[PDB]
Amino acid sequence: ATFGMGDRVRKKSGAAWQGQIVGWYCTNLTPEGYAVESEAHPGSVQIYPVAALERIN
Amino acid sequence: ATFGMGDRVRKKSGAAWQGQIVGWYCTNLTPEGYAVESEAHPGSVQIYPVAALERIN
Amino acid sequence: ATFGMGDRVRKKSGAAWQGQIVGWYCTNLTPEGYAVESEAHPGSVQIYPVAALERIN
Amino acid sequence: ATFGMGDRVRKKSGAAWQGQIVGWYCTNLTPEGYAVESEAHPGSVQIYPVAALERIN
Repeated sequence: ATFGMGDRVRKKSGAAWQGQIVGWYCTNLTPEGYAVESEAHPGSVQIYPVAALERIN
Repeated sequence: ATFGMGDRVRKKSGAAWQGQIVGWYCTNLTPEGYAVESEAHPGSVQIYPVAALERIN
Repeated sequence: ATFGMGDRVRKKSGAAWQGQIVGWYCTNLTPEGYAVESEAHPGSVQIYPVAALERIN
Repeated sequence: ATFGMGDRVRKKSGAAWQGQIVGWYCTNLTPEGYAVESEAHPGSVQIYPVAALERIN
């Protein structure tokens, strides 16, 4: 896995999103995906493919 | 309609979300729903029933 | 507008989705977007840019 | 965990959703959540709290 639980990540491009890794998913379309809880909006989680995300400090 | 385009709203409870009304939807489950663009995460939009949202200054 | 309320649409590519137009949204990232209620999963709605969708019979 | 990868589940109420468990997430709001890939709409995944889902054959 590219990321681990608790890593701070953001969307690289397009629609913005930033916060902590809180889970994972795997489909044929998205064989490595992550759930990210917004640091701005507690409790709201969105899922993205790994290629859409980057780790930040 | 309870809200109009550009109103600043937030989720009342549970998962947080805050930003501008940017659209509308209507289903039998949700006969009055709104699309809200996050003010923290430009470009990210989430849809909610009217009962889940409140207008703020 | 490309689509109207009640049009049957689908995602063109990638993640699948199919059902009726039930609303609209507009942001700078997505100046023409639509809400689509799944015909398979009543009550579940997802929003997409117009370029991601096609009308079907 | 209540569910495992590959279990067939559905939403119990409200907005419908049905398909296979494809991942997991954990937040304070949702300490046990699951990602479910629709069986009707390949590639589309939605996340829900465990209490919202039930396993089916």
